[PDB]
Amino acid sequence: GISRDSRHKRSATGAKRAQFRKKRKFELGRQPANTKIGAKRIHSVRTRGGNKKYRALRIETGNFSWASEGISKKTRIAGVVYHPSNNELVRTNTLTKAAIVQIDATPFRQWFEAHYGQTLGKAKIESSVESQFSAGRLYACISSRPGQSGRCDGYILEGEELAFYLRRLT
Amino acid sequence: SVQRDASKGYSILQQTKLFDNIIDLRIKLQKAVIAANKLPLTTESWEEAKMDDSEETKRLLKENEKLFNNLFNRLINFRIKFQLGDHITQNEEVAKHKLSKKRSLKELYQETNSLDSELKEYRTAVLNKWSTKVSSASGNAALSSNKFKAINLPADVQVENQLSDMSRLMKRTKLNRRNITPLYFQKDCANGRLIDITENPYVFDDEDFYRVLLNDLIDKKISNAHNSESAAITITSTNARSNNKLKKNIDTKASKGRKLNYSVQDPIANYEAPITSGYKWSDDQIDEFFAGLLGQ
Amino acid sequence: MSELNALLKDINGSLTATSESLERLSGIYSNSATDEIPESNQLHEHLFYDA
Amino acid sequence: TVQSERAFQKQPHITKRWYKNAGLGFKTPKTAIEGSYIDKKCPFTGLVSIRGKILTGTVVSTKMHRTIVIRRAYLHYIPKYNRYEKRHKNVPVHVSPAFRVQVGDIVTVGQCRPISKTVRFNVVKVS
RNA sequence: AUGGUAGGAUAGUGGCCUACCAUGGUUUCAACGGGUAACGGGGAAUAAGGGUUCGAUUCCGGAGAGGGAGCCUGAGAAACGG
Repeated sequence: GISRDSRHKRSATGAKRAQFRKKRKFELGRQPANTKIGAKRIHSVRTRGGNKKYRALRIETGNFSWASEGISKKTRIAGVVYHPSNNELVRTNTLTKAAIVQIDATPFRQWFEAHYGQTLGKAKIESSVESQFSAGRLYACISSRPGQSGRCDGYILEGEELAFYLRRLT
Repeated sequence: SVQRDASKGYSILQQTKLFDNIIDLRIKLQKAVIAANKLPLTTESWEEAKMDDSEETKRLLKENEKLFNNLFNRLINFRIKFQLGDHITQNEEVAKHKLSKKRSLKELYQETNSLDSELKEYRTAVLNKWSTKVSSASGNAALSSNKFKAINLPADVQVENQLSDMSRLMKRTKLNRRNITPLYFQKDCANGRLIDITENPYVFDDEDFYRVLLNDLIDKKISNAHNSESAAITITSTNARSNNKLKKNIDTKASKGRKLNYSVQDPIANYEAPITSGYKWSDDQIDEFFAGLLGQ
Repeated sequence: MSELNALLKDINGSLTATSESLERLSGIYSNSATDEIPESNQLHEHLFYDA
Repeated sequence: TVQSERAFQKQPHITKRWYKNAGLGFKTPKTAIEGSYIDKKCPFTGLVSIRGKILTGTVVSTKMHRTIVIRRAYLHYIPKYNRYEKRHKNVPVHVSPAFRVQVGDIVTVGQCRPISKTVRFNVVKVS
């Protein structure tokens, strides 16, 4: 029953709520479909006759890229640690767009050994991500909006993307 | 005719440049006008205000009196100098004697009535002359004589017809939109020496025409910022409207409901209506439980 | 710091604010009423031979 | 500096800064194409596209951040009064961080997938 | 309420909504406010081969199916065909 209609607002002057229509089918402000982590669940929603939106209610893995060589595998999720526009969204652990979520990127390491053949100090990458392949808790954002895609996509953070975000972590 | 037309154009702009410079006096005077309205109003409230900071208030009141009397003498002096140079005052000998005389407050009072009366006779001559000048030039005298007499009054006549009603326009200037309360205003009304605050007679906020004047400022300053820059287009004018009303006296959290609202929500009065003594103990042994805690 | 003290200095800061600007304004008006025209308007003397 | 919020911003661009040609006879200033501000809502090096309606007018207010108010006006001809009368309707437009815009400053504005409910136009050229 | 960015939602721009910021925007060229059986306006439409300017043509101002509340399918719709 949420409204997305434009006539509900006040004018640039601030006109006093002229009350022309009530709600119709066309301005159907849908519910906020906040997700969480867990076993994958899909809702199919029919809008505009033939457009099938995909509501992601629970999701467990994602396709996250690493831009320095341009590759992306399937990684199991761990948990969100920061979101820019909200803070209780993190405590809820609901994955929206641009949320900074932990993963255990073991097949990223397995690809790294299958492409280079050298252990990670237990052609090169900068030192601040060597702090947590030993921890095995790699940070990644969310690229796609999961509420209509029915998919979880992101990229691993790269260079200054850490150096601005652990600054915002602490 | 080219040199005679546009020599007046130098006279227009120099009068318009001098027009803008006097509004700079009108800009810089408002902090005195605002703080004067928060002064104590009665004779007795001045004395109680002089008790708290008695030595500090006495030098500043003498400093206020010296700076006001200095500013009052020179402004009469400039008004005498302006009316002589713009041939408003026909008596140069009387006006030149007033410039060299050290005047008290009452003599500056009486000379104000002298310069305003000479301006009044100059005004009714000018306003009747120029309203006749535009009506003959526009050609509407031969087309609008018999139908719209109530609207086509002369500009001098349109002035004095609004000067029939001093009463309503004096109800305008008591409108306290600023919510300014003078010192010991609450004590003086309670003592009978003097509540809808929206009309307050002892409060003198002439902001209504001054906001019109500041609207007249931004209309004339835009037209006079053509070449490089004028005196003050919007600096300390719209801000002067703001800080007297505390820029907007609004809170963003109270807007969104992100701040708590201490107002009655009119549907939710009495559905979950209260009960009897719902404490199954007699509440004084729980006071012992609250004094001597079973965790403390 | 009493409230009356803050009001009197607020008037005092505004009184000298109008005190210096009318010196500039009467300085402009004296230069526009006497024939000692400054260098910014020397062209008015050159344009009009009947000054 | 440019980084002043809780999230890094960069346009996906459908050279590290893709130049986009406006059309309608326009060209970027060199400050815009070699800048450092990101500003995806700016009509150049951003996802928004400039097209359609154009108008020119005078900036009347520039008091606050990244949008400005343009006074455009005309001596409007009332037919019954037989009078050209000046009428201004100050519309708010977006300003990009490529043009140090003050009041006055005749400019050109055009529609940019209108941003927030009154910002319908966007600056493209100063003079 | 005005913008900034982010997120949600939308078929989609969007303060539409939310988060956190900056405080602003419209005006004497009239912002806001009092009058209208606005069965009155609209070239909406041929005309009336002289009924003074129209006899006539139509768009027209909305809500609803006993009443609030929510849901449902269809390129159509918050249906009087649930």
